[PDB]
Amino acid sequence: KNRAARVRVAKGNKPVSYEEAHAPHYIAHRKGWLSLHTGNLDGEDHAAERTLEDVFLRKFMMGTFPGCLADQIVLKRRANQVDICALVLRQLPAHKFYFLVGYSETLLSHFYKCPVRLHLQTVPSKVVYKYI
Amino acid sequence: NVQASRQESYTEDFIKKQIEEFNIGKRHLANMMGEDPETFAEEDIDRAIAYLFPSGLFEKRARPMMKHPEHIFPKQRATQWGEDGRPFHFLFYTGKQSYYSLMHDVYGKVMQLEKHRAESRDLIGSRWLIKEELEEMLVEKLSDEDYAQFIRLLEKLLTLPCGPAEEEFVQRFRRSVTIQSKKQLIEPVQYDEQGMAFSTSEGRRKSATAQAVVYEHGSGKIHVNGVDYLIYFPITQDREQLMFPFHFLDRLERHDVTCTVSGGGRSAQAGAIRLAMARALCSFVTEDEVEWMRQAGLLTPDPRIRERKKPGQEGARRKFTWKKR
Amino acid sequence: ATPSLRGRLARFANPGKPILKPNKPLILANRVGNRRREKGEATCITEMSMMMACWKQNEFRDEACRKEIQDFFDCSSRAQEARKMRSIQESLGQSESLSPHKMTKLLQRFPNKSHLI
Amino acid sequence: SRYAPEFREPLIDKEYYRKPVAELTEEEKYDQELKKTQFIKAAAATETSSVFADPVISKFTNMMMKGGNKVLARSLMAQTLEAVKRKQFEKYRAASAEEQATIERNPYRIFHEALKNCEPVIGLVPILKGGHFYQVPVPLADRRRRFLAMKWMITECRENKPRRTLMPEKLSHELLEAFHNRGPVIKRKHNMHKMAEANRALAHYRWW
Amino acid sequence: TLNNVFEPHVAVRDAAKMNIPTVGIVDTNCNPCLITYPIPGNDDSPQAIQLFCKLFRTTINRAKEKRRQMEALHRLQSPK
RNA sequence: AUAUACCGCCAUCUUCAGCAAACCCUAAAAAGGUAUUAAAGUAAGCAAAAGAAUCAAACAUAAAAACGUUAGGUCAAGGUGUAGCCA
RNA sequence: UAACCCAAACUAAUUAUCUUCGGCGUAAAACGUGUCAACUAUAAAUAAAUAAAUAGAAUUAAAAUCCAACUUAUAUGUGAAAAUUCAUUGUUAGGACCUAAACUCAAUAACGAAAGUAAUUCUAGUCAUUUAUAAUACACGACAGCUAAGACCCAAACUGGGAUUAGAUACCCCACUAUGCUUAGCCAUAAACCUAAAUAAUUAAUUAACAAAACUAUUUGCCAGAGAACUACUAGCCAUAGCUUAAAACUCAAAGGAC
Ligand SMILES: [K+]
Ligand SMILES: [Mg+2]
Ligand SMILES: [Mg+2]
Ligand SMILES: [Mg+2]
Ligand SMILES: [Mg+2]
Ligand SMILES: [Mg+2]
Ligand SMILES: [Mg+2]
Ligand SMILES: [Mg+2]
Ligand SMILES: [Mg+2]
Ligand SMILES: [Mg+2]
Ligand SMILES: [Mg+2]
Ligand SMILES: [Mg+2]
Ligand SMILES: [Mg+2]
Ligand SMILES: [Mg+2]
Ligand SMILES: [Mg+2]
Ligand SMILES: [Mg+2]
Ligand SMILES: [Mg+2]
Ligand SMILES: [Mg+2]
Ligand SMILES: [Mg+2]
Ligand SMILES: [Mg+2]
Ligand SMILES: [Mg+2]
Ligand SMILES: [Mg+2]
Repeated sequence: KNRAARVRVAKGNKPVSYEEAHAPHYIAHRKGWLSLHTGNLDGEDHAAERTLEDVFLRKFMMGTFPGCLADQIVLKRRANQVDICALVLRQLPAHKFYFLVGYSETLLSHFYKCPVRLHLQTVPSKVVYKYI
Repeated sequence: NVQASRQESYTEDFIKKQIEEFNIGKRHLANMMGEDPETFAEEDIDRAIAYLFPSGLFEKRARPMMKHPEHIFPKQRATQWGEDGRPFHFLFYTGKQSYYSLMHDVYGKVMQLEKHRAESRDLIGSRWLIKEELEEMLVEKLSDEDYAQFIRLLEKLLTLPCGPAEEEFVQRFRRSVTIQSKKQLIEPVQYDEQGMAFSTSEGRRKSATAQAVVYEHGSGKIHVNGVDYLIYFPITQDREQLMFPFHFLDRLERHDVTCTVSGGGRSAQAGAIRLAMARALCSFVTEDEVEWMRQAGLLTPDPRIRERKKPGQEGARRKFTWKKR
Repeated sequence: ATPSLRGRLARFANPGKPILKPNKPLILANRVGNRRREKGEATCITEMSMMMACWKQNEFRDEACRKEIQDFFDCSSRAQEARKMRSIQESLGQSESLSPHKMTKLLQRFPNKSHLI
Repeated sequence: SRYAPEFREPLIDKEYYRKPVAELTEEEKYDQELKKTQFIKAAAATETSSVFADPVISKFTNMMMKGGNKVLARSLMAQTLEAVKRKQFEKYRAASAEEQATIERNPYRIFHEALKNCEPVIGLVPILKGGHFYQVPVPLADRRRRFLAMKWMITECRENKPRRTLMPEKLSHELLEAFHNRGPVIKRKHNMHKMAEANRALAHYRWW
Repeated sequence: TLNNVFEPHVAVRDAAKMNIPTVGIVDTNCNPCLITYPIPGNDDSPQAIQLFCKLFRTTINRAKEKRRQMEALHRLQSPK
């Protein structure tokens, strides 16, 4: 049996998001890609360096916004600009988000030497695609 | 111990609001695309959403959509009883009020025809509606046994003398079979600078592709890639494959063909030319002959192509030796 | 006439010793048993022997037994069609009688009841 | 298969399509009208309306082919037919007028009648009686009877020949010696019949 | 009151479980014990069933008509 | 050190047709619950199906394949419970 | 460590206090069968004439066996073989024998207390006590077995030979005896079970399961966890490796019935 990235069935009480519900074979069919860069296109270089930055950028955002992430973040690279689009729960006060945005942007712009912007869409609570 | 989200049944006020938001959506989408709201249509909407939200997901159900609420929201079956609680339909307690209400009518029709007392093929090339289509008409779910019984009752109605009312009735449950035109698409007949008539058609066998240019008048001179056919095809079986189209129609030595085949091997290239010549020669033969070609295999593309190899297997079907135990 | 079943079983009514000792209760079931398969008989066995008989005399040379060889084909050719025609038609028709499946469904439309309703 | 089960095998008989409509039996006439609404498999690369195409020889060629080498197998068959035609012309020219009449110089007619002679009519088969297998004489079917004649020919020539002889020279000499019913392949047919004779006792075990 | 296998209709027992009264036509082979208002009579003949169907239809229509008239008379008195 | 504490990622049955939740019925129920000319079963979820992929079409091939079975495989991909070494 | 119970007591060992109106188709239990007493109950005055009860005598159709005539070269036997046999084998409208057993009828259900009993014929013969209820008495009691004398077609423990198997003191093959039969006597045992005592009712006021529906009264018999135990000891007996009668020590926390 295949165990890869499959949220298995319980007794109908496990909420799962759209991203979690779909197994790997639905990638490019029902669900898209969380990161969009040009490094895996044919005749393009620096796939390894873009992929390592993604791993870190995801671990950074989880720790910097602990318990405030409704879904996995979406990374969008255009030219040298990096754009982070994160669904965040409305747990923290509003002013705290302004602090963490200023901090996380400046810190990641001086770490990778690129302009990095954070885009936050706040949800009242996690969106449930289906109960499995 | 059931704790899952219940069906979010859509009330009429809900769908009514979903139609006001959609109507305001169209006016905004029109203003974005610079079009006139009055004439903006469903077709323009689908094109606009595809431009503004490019998605390359293979399944099109998973792509962005701004459709009318009627298309997306399933028709809610209306309440079957009123405020006092009395069901609206006398067959409510059967559990299949619409299936049995229809079977009640057809059984009553049969009785009047049998009591009251020509060719029955008033409609031809038609089929009985499939179970899925019937379910939609009744707005309920049926079993296979329910479908089988409904058809038998409808057949009995046709057997009996039928007035025009019955013919219209049974018509509702007969779907016009869109029998496809399994006939050749004859090519046009162009004219060269010399003024001679000629037709062209493509052919594909395995990975080979050919583009023949048959001429209406000729002495049987076939040139493949600017070479003769005896030179290009040193094997007899490959030449016989080029002979099959003309020999069949007794048209040997009456046409001049110019071929251009690229790709594949010797046998795959002869086969591709055979199909290309058969399809080009259609314009210079009678329709009865074209059917004679189609029914002899000359006009069908061969779908047999090399099958991908499988991981964990020696070949497409060949397996690794099951090791001795 | 069905044999008598009065004073056979061992019961408090019966004064004498029992006659019948059924393995199972004597109550008609609502089904019939699945009829055990029946096979046919060899066809053209006589014609095969005739062909083989001629070979033995003529050192298994088909030149001598040309006529007999053609009779063997003739019988086989007839039987070949007969088995084809009879399986396609007679078996499908089931006109003469009901099968175990068809019989049981009729026996269930008017089932035997050994219990009060 | 890449052909859906609704596809029909092609009919590549030139005369059939050009026959007058009245000459066709209504059963044949019915199929033509039905086929107008059906799908037709493409003809094979070896399927042609040629007047020189013989299915029996085309099948015999495929049974000699090794590893998809159709050119070599077809070449060997062409050399065989030629080797038989050249062997009969020599005999015909070197024969009296009376003898010349009997001599057959058609290689296609020597090939067909040679194979038919080798065909075995009855061969032993394993049949199950009482959960046990017995070797009972059985009537061989048409396809199995034809296959056995060709297989026995291609196997005598392939194996039981000198090292320096070639297949067109062993096959020609075997088709000709089976056109007169005096060859090794005929002896193999006489063994299959001889063995069935010994086991005739178990003939009635057959249930068809 | 019997199904097509000559057994009591399932709704006879299930209607008693729900405490629903039952008016049933019972013949000499049926079980009237659970029928609230048994009507002994022939259930097979078309003339018997047609008579019973007519009686239940005329009875029900009369009762519904009487209710309309009773409501009109009493309602009219309220203004009058 | 322990895969006989596990995660992770798989094998096998298997391209097998089931699985589990909420109910309902039984002269009591350990359990069982189908008959279509229908006799106590019902209506949702997962799997199958459908759909998508191999860039017309079909077919085919891939992929997919629930709950379980084998304390199946892997502490040596990485991580980790408990125990152990720390000149 | 804390809690809980009892408390000038508390725990352990020992002993004692609680005792039949229940059961007997399958869980323990209806005696192999019948008859005669005294009680305890019961209340009617019938029965019998029955197709295979029982005993005796006579009888015989089929199939065997023996002798004889003629006669294949083999006969016999198995899943396959071997062994065995040619003093055989097949036929006999030929002779003798009268050993043993009773096809069809029997899809019948009779008789008898039970055991048991069905080839034919004849003789003898079952029968009335209101009913239930009996041993320490009397009379019976399949099959096997014992004693003496006979019978002997066939079958057949044992035994010998052949085969199978790792072995085969077996299952299969061949030969043959005790024995099955008769005449007396003995033995007294069976899953002697229709696992249901007999008699008179009743069929509603009534499903532990399964089996062959439930259930009342009467009288006797029997049962009281399993194993030890169809045993030990005792007494009776034609029984002597026997039958009936029938414990305890000791062991266990279950055994058992139905599903
Ligand atoms: K018994
Ligand atoms: Mg290969
Ligand atoms: Mg039994
Ligand atoms: Mg009735
Ligand atoms: Mg494991
Ligand atoms: Mg697999
Ligand atoms: Mg597709
Ligand atoms: Mg699928
Ligand atoms: Mg393990
Ligand atoms: Mg291991
Ligand atoms: Mg007992
Ligand atoms: Mg003799
Ligand atoms: Mg005699
Ligand atoms: Mg007398
Ligand atoms: Mg021995
Ligand atoms: Mg003796
Ligand atoms: Mg004796
Ligand atoms: Mg005893
Ligand atoms: Mg007895
Ligand atoms: Mg004893
Ligand atoms: Mg004793
Ligand atoms: Mg003693």
